[PDB]
Amino acid sequence: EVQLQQSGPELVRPGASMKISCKASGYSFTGYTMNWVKQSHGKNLEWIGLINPYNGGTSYNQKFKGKATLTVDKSSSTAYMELLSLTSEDSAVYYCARDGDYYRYGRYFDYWGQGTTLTVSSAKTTPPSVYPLAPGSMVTLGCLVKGYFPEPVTVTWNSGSLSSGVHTFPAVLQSDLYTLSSSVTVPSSTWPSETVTCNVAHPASSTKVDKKIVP
Amino acid sequence: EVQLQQSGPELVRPGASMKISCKASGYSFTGYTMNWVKQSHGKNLEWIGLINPYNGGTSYNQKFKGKATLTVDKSSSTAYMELLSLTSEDSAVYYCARDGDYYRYGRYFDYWGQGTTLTVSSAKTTPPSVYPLAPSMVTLGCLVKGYSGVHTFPAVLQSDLYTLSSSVTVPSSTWPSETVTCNVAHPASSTKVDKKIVP
Amino acid sequence: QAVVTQESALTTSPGETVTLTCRSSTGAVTTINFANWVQEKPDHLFTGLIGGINNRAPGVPARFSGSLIGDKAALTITGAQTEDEAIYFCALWYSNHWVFGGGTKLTVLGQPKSSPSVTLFPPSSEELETNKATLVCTITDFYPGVVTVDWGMETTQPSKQSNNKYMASSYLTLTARAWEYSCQVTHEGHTVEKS
Amino acid sequence: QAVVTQESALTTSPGETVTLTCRSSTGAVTTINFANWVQEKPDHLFTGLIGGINNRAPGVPARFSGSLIGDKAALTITGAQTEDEAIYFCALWYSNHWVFGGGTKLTVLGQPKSSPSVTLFPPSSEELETNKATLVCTITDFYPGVVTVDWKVDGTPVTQGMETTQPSKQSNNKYMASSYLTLTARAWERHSSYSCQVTHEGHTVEKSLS
Amino acid sequence: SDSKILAHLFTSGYDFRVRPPTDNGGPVVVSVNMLLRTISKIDVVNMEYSAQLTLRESWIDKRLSYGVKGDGQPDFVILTVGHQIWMPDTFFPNEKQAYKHTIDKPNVLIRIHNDGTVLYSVRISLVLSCPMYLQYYPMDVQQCSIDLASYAYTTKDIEYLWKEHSPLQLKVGLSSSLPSFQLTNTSTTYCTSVTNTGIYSCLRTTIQLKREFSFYLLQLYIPSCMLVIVSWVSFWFDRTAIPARVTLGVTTLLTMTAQSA
Amino acid sequence: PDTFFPNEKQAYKHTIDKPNVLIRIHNDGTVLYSVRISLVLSCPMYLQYYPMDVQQCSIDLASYAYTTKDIEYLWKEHSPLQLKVGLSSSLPSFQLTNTSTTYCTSVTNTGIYSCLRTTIQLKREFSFYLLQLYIPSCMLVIVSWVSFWFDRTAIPARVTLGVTTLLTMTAQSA
Amino acid sequence: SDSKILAHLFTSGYDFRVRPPTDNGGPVVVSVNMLLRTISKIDVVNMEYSAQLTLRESWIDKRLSYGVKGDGQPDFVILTVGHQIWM
Ligand SMILES: CC[C@H](C)[C@H]1O[C@]2(CC[C@@H]1C)C[C@@H]1C[C@@H](C/C=C(\C)[C@@H](O[C@H]3C[C@H](OC)[C@@H](O[C@H]4C[C@H](OC)[C@@H](O)[C@H](C)O4)[C@H](C)O3)[C@@H](C)/C=C/C=C3\CO[C@@H]4[C@H](O)C(C)=C[C@@H](C(=O)O1)[C@]34O)O2
Ligand SMILES: CC[C@H](C)[C@H]1O[C@]2(CC[C@@H]1C)C[C@@H]1C[C@@H](C/C=C(\C)[C@@H](O[C@H]3C[C@H](OC)[C@@H](O[C@H]4C[C@H](OC)[C@@H](O)[C@H](C)O4)[C@H](C)O3)[C@@H](C)/C=C/C=C3\CO[C@@H]4[C@H](O)C(C)=C[C@@H](C(=O)O1)[C@]34O)O2
Ligand SMILES: C=C(C)[C@@H]1[C@H]2OC(=O)[C@@H]1[C@]1(O)C[C@H]3O[C@]34C(=O)O[C@H]2[C@]14C
Ligand SMILES: *[C@@H]1O[C@H](CO)[C@@H](O)[C@H](O)[C@H]1NC(C)=O
Repeated sequence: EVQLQQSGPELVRPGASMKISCKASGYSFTGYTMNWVKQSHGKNLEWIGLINPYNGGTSYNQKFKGKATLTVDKSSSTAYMELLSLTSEDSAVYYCARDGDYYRYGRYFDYWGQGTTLTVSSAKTTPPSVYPLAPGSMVTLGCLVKGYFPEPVTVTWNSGSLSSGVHTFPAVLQSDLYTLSSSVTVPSSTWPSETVTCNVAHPASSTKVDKKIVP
Repeated sequence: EVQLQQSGPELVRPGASMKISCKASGYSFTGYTMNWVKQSHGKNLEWIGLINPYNGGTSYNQKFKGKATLTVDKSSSTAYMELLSLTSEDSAVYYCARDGDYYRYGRYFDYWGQGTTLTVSSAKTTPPSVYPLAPSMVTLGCLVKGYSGVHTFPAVLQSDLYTLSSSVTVPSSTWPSETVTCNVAHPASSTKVDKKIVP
Repeated sequence: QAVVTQESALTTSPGETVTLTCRSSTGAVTTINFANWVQEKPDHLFTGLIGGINNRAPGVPARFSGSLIGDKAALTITGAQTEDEAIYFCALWYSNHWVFGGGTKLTVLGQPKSSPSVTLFPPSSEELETNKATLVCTITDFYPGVVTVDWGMETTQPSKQSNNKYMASSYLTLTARAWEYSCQVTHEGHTVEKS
Repeated sequence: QAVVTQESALTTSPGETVTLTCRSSTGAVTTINFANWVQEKPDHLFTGLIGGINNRAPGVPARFSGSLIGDKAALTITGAQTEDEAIYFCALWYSNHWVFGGGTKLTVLGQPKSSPSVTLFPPSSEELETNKATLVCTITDFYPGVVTVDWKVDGTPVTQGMETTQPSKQSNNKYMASSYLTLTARAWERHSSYSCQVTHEGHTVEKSLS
Repeated sequence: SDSKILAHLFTSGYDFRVRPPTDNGGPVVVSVNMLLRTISKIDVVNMEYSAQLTLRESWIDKRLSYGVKGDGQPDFVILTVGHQIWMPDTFFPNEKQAYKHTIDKPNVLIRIHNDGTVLYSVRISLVLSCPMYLQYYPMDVQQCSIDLASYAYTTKDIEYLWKEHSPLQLKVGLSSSLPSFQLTNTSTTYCTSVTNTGIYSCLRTTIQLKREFSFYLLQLYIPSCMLVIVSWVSFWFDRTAIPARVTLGVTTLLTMTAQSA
Repeated sequence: PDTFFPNEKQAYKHTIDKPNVLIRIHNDGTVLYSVRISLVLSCPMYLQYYPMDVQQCSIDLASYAYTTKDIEYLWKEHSPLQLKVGLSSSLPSFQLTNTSTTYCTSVTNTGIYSCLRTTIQLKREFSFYLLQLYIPSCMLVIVSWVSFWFDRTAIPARVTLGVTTLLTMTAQSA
Repeated sequence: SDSKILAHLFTSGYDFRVRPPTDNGGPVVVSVNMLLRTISKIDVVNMEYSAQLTLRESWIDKRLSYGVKGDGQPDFVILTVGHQIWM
């Protein structure tokens, strides 16, 4: 069986430049050319470029001309990718996908890597600020964990008292700072006659904050 | 012995398109190129086009450019001919004739097929319109229209329908002294009519 | 455009030598016309005789032979046979396609000749009522099977009878108002006419 | 420049035959586009299916098949399976580079459909104090897990300032999603009409605010 | 007519150096047909073979369209001498030697269809390198290929595709001019590759040659059996007359060597 | 006429001093074109009767670009093919017994092209094979017989003959 | 575009016979890459061998610069027939 194992996740500040790897095994490494794909949260899949291990030859997407630099180390069967002048826009998951044909370009994808998650942010460990979400003047309430870093943050309701109807949504990366929100559904008439406190914890900064919902 | 057996007769409505075949046997099929000839009642023999089995290559008569499409199936040793946008003018007998030379064009005809009769018509069943005709021995005539001495002549094609007459010579002493009549039946229309020949 | 011309019909006895000719309208028949000769027996039986440069179909009898007599293609049957009675089409090659002739109906004599019995019928009153008048000029008992009707006309193809004398019918179509006439048949010599 | 277009999402039952399509904006998808099809299982598992001229990746099931139906590339799964439920990206080759589509979320049905529960939250007073105003729109309990969030301030639809999270799976096999429209405190008082309309599998649900 | 149609095309501003335009800016698609005439001199020592073929290329050049719909004009016009036309600068990557035939007039044909479609036909004699594998030498099969690709134009400018129907054809008198082998199978494939100068489109036709056995049966196997069998007829000579035995065994052995050499 | 030789593998025009061509333009517009050409043609041979075989080699001639509507070839009416007197004398190994002049027009995918074909018939000279193959082999087989006249006791002599003639037989064949 | 870029380079006074200019008057530096395709016929009697290779030369000719910084124009232009260049 063939395998493409990529380097681990990386956190780097803007302006810097890091290099992710893709170690191939289970096939004659120098026979299949490698593609690099960028999956960002903001856009679709983008094709960065490709490199022929045997040849050293490269061809980049005009978009990434100067942003990425594909290289290859024949001895260790590893394909590398440099990323220069890293910025907020470079925060994405970078995959490496093999081409299908043996010692020739077939223009079709075989196997991909598990992907490498690159996070680019000039942020320091920053405790979140919890703002309550009440319904405009079965009712739904929510918390807004806004402007924290890095992940993760956990959210409960009444210290676990209510679990049914609890949904903690994914976070979004805005302004170098993450931000999510968690909702909890209860029968309209019970609120606000019952304490509805949400429990937010940011272990990365030892932060623990309670903020009960109120109209 | 070589043989070219073509598909059976076909009846199709105008606007449609059908395809007749020509199965070759008794010779290396892929070695001799095939011609297609159209024999219509209105005109002479016309050369449609030709195809080289081995090559796939074709050359059409400018006249049939777009009307006919010659193809060939090597596996079954069969030559086909498509006819598009069929009309009244396409009603004819289509023959397929082999070229004479072995793996080269000799420009001379070998064997032909028995022919395929294609009828392109858009008229439904119609009862025969019988009209009597009349001027030793007197000859009387009977005319069917738009459908001793018993002479029934071939049937023409007048205005998308058929029309034939019927001569019949008899001693003059049996007319009009005796009733001369002619029976005109038509199985497809289920109509039989009689017309009395009067002087 | 270019048209090929042949004798309407020819007659010959068993053993004699007959010659069919094929004329080009654009000029003299040259070798790059690759004059072809095809035979059509009754019941739609076609077979090639001569063609190409100077080659012949497989099995074509020795009596058949091609040439360029004068400025047209010729097909000469030396020692005509009974079975040689058929319709002969010649085809010329003009640049990139074939053009056929009208064909020649060669008759190898078997029965004494016979003059065509003609009879001209007028349009009945049932037709004049339909507003469409039709004439009929039946031709019975004649040999060989080659007649030429001469009066909107449409004559049928010669077809043998029970006594082996081909027969045919002619149809001159008109309108009732036009109606408000004579048919002449020329057969291998004299001309039988009726009004 | 050149854009590739795919169905937002499709639904099918185990055993049936579904067809995904890939459209080119420059014209008809020809053979020199080398239409590729990629599958993404949950947890970021990508694998190739079809591509190139008419070749396929190693191990790609026989039920998968490519074609050029009409004037766009097609990917036909004949006899859909449970595991076939994933996100399918198609990629076209334009001269010298690849361009991917938006992807199609194929769902192999395992439970009854469920329309989304939409909620719209006005900016907290505690947050307005910092001159910032965040509209939060929550969407829960929907299936199949594909929606389309759209904001509109004072009748007019918004293009920027909006962020919508990807359909996350719930403990009950249904999906959820959140969307934030960002404004300034001085700009949140400047208006009085806000809309967060969520489209799901045809039809639409809207939650306004004033 | 034809001379006038040509004059109309080149009287305007036409540059044979400029690649034909495309609707979406895509590459020029060149369909390729290939007709093998003769496959000869299959050298096993230098591992190469000679072959004469007819290359047939077809692409679209809207600039050259004259009749467009036509239907009033000639379908196509034969391109006469003195009129330059952009052409795919195709070459044969594995060609070691190549000759165009120019006897009397050069053996080329260029047609410009009314819609701008161009047909290019040319006779070419090649000497191609064909790495052979003699593991089963006497009874082996080799696979020889002809590669075809653009030299200067990359994948954004020119793309090769094998004709949809019968991309590779053989002349009838090919196997008869190839006595030593039997052309059993052919294939038509792509060999596009990514180099240091870019990604170049490439076609590859492949013939499969099966070595004829009749020769080796008669010139190697049969005579060796006949030689080994002779060495046995000495087992029937009395053990006292050893000179006879040695003469047989030794002669057959020496001859065995020679034959192998 | 852009004529070429379909079965030519190699061709050279002679250009020594001045190119060896002649073009005449008759008053009526008739053109005569003459040119010396050296060819190397492919000629599939059949060695079923190798020692005493006859091969037929051909020179094909046709237009390359012009189809049947533009150009048509025909062999001259009188003596289309001629041989120089010193042809058979420069051809020692064979005997040019018969020649023929034919047409090979064919229908291809690009159209129908007119084509001529001249054919010479080569009969392999036998004198060589009589002296270098048959005679010496009979002489070799006959030698193997002179061992039937040696006493059955002197088998070394017999073997030496039979074996030597056999080996030599092999060599000759090789 | 490309045809225009080429036209702009050779419409001025350009001499393919003249060596490309240098900043310090130094020599023209030609970088060489070489790709061996096949090495065959290794004759030991005549002590020689055949080999087919791809020669790749690269030098700088400021006279031919059209885009300079470019970043608005195509990175490079394929030189078409009929345009002479010092080599
Ligand atoms: C028979 C082998 C033993 C060892 C005998 O060898 C000898 C004498 C001692 C043994 C008894 C000597 C040997 C000839 C044979 C006798 C053979 C023949 C008279 C002919 O062939 C036979 C057999 C042959 O089928 C083996 C058969 O063809 C069939 C079957 C084949 O498939 C199995 C198939 O392909 C074919 C199409 O149809 C054939 C009809 O008939 C004759 C054709 C043989 C000629 C042999 C040779 C000619 O020049 C060769 C070479 O230059 C050399 C130096 C030695 C010769 C030799 O080797 O001489 C040689 O190789 O006897
Ligand atoms: C005679 C054969 C038996 C086996 C004899 O062989 C040997 C000795 C043992 C046997 C008795 C050995 C043999 C020579 C012959 C003797 C032959 C000659 C002195 C000459 O030829 C004779 C006969 C010849 O007609 C067969 C005749 O020409 C006539 C008739 C021909 O038509 C039937 C016709 O074509 C011709 C035009 O006019 C001629 C005038 O005169 C001499 C010409 C022979 C030379 C032979 C050879 C020269 O190099 C050959 C080869 O490189 C080799 C290795 C062996 C030689 C050989 O084979 O040597 C060889 O083939 O005797
Ligand atoms: C038996 C003997 C001694 C003979 C003698 O002469 C022969 O031909 C016989 C032979 O066996 C065969 C050949 O090997 C030998 C040789 O050349 O001289 C000798 C050898 C040994
Ligand atoms: C030719 O035919 C054989 C039949 O087994 C096949 O294996 C081979 O792949 C085919 N293609 C080529 C390269 O000739």
